[PDB]
Amino acid sequence: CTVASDATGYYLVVTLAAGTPFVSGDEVLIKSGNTALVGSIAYASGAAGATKPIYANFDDAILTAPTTVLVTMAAVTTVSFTSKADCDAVFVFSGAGNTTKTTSPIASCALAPDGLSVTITLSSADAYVPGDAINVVKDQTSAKVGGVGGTNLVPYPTATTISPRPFGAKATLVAPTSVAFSLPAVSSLPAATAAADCNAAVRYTDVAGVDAVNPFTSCALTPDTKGVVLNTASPIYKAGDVMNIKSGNAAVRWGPQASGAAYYPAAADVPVFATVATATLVDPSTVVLNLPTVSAIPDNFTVPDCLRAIEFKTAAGVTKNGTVASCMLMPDRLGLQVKLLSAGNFSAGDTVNIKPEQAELRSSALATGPSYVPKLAAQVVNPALFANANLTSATAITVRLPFASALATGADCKAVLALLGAGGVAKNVSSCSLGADGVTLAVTIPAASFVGGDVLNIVPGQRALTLADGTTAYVPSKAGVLVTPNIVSATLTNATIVTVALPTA
Amino acid sequence: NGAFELRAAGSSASKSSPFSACALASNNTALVLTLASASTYTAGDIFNVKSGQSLLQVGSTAYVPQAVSVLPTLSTAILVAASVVRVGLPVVSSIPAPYSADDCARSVIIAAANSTAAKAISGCVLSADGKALLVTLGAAYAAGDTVNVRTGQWQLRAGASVTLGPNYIAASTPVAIVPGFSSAVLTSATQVTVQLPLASALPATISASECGDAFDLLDASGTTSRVSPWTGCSIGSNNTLVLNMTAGIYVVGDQVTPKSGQTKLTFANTTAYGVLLTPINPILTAATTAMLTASSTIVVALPYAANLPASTNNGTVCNAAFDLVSAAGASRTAPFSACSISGGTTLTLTIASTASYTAGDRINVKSGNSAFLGSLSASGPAFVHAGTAIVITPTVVSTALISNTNVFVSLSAPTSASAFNQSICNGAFDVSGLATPFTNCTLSADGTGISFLLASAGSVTSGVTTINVKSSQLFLLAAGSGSSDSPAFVPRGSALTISEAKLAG
Repeated sequence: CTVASDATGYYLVVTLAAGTPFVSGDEVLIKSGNTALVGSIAYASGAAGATKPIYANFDDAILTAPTTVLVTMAAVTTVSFTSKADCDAVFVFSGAGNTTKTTSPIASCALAPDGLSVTITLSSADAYVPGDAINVVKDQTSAKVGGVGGTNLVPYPTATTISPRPFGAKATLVAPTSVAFSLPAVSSLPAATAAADCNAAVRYTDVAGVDAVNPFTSCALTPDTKGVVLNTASPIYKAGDVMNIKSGNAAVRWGPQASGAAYYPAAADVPVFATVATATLVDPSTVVLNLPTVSAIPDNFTVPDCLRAIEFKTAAGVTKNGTVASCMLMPDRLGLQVKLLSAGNFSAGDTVNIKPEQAELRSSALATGPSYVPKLAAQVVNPALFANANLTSATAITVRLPFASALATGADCKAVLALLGAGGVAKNVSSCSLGADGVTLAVTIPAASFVGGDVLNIVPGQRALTLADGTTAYVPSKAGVLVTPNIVSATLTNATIVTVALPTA
Repeated sequence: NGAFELRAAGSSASKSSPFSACALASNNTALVLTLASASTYTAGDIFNVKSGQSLLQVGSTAYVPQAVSVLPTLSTAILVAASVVRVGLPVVSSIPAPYSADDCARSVIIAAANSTAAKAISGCVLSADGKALLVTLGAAYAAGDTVNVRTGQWQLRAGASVTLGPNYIAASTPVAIVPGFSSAVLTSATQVTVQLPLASALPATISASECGDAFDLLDASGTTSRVSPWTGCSIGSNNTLVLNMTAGIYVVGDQVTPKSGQTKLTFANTTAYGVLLTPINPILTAATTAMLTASSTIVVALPYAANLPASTNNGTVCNAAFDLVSAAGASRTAPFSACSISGGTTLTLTIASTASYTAGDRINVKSGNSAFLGSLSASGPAFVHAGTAIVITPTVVSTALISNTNVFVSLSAPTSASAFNQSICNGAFDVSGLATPFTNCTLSADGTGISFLLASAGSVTSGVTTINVKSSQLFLLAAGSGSSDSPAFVPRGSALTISEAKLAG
């Protein structure tokens, strides 16, 4: 046994063996011969003050639902609940910091058949303010431990917080190395978060059922602040993974950091599911769905079956009907190529996502791997840079992007455009600009750095180049462009021989 | 269990004692692991062998751990209707929402006897509980037709949702199709009719002891079967089978089925139907009695137990289950606006204001009944009956002593015909103080009351005497248009006490 201290004083935390629970009417007395428990020195024994009868409190209190609180009891209880008056007779609510609420939040109570848990339903979901507690009232004569003739419950020197679970928790896979995990309300984390706090809060497991141990380097907050995002250095995902909050949570909380309550672990573990992370339109009639794992398609993939597993949709949100000509799964098993009827079935900004409850696209196998699942927000169709790029001059290249586009002002060109030579060796760029027509883009390469044969591409992680809507951004292409030569002019040299200004060797 | 195991996806511990009797078969190649009689599978179960075992030996080596995933297969197949096939499944299953007749033809084959060619199908739909699948045959049934699951089929997955579970695969031996019971209806106290999409054969010189040896009788849950056999079993018109039962050998909710592997009958002398547990739909047998207790209400004494939604019903519920059939056979509209069952054996209805009663009516269960169940349970075998209806018989309602020299009685229906003669004065009523209490009697204008002159003034003792209708009397008959619709009056449940009508003060 161990001693812990708080405002009310110093307490002894004694334990019973799992085979002998507590019974009403028992008493605790200091045993003759004690030597371990000391104040200044050891405890005497045999005085009338050493013996004290034991009286009951409640085991726990949890928020199982948006308006449901389950209070487990330290023994089988004989209570009669019939009306809101009875609930207020036994249970008194309160707030964080010992403060007092003006009105009661309770509506009705209900005792379990076995007398070991009482549900508590609130009037509304706005009544449970974060950090609220529960307790028993001074000399309440209703609840009993030991039948009608037993001994009542008693107030406890301190109020007991209500621990919220993440009901409705679904864990999905956004990238090869990142996972989301949503929560039932506005949550929070400590300001100075480190990997120790991250891995103390969440848990990861593989198909076999063995603990993964410390994968999470960092974690953060969702834009709607209703979930946590967890990242890893390298991909580990498999089919059959699960996730949950651990049993020592002290970081993820309901409401303000300084006053909230840390989440409990969910009742059931939440298997991980793959989605669409990016949609790179690689050519005017072909859309490649970037994938975060090894994927498997129907043994034969027809137009009807592929149309059970996508949703093309205009910027405003109107589904488009005639798109699919065929769908073929890629060699690397990390992409899906859906060919189009014509170059027109894609307009600027259009978006893609998975259709729910489909059985075609799955994780590593068409038999047992879970299928993909829809994304909370549909995915944007990034246009890869594959349009014509014709060398206008030894220092300036021209790119005829096919769609209406706008470009950031004052952005550093080094984070937008790049040039690739033989072997993938990148080369520096000096400046860059966008024309008034909204399509033509000029790249100011360093003088003489380009040699006939090199291909232009787009810097990974760029965010300066975007379509007209200003929210869709370009991305690199597999081969860029085999930039072609354009002659400048020829000069009046002499009457029979003329020299032509060929741009490059 | 000390060498093998069966673990769920993500389970940190193996299932405890899952194997009841492990065995070997074939050329020492078929490890037939007998499970519990009521075991349970879990989606994507994993088999393996514990580390360092020695029970199963091979050469001088021993099997070392390597885990596999279990996959399901079919369990049974019946022909329920002329063109419907009820394939059983071992665990819950599902098909992907829109599911054409092409997909079913893609993932199941029915081939002729000693053949491997396909037979077409019109369509398929899952069952309500999901453990069965129903197939519409596109051609006539011939004994020997077999069904199997097509290799490479993936749309049929165990588990409640398709996006998580294995896929059925072909069994080495296709599941032979045999027919079975379509339905069955109670026809009397000691009979039942059964419907088959077949022909059939009789056991020549039948014997009493053999009918039971073929078929069986089941209790509510389908666990226990009744002991004694029944008296007969034969064949009838519309490809039917008759099972005349022993007296009192029925219990509410009981099912009926042939026994596993029976060969007492053979369609086309070459194939017989297998086991299927079949409810029995009860009806208002000849034990049901009806009475018109008042000019606006009825009472019916249910022979068995029943139940209705809630306990008060609005008008449409009673209308949708019950009928007021004229004495001619036609059906009247909205006779009832409120009915109820009290005690699960007494049914009281109430003719609505817009409705009214006519002599010779009858109460019969509605065709297409869907709310009046033949069990005390909310889910049970409903009544379905369109044959003989119950008579309904009126009685007296109220009685009062007009003066010390007159008695008065009121009726629940008119008798305004001219048939009234003096014999009704002393023949249709009984007073328990005199054999012939009256001397004269006269009707009212509307036929809803009679005034009797007594034999001796004051012989009625107000508050004590009792007046009630004689049993099996034939003098007083309802006001019908003919002999077919003039039911005779009958006694009340409790005799009425005559109270003098006078100014109290």
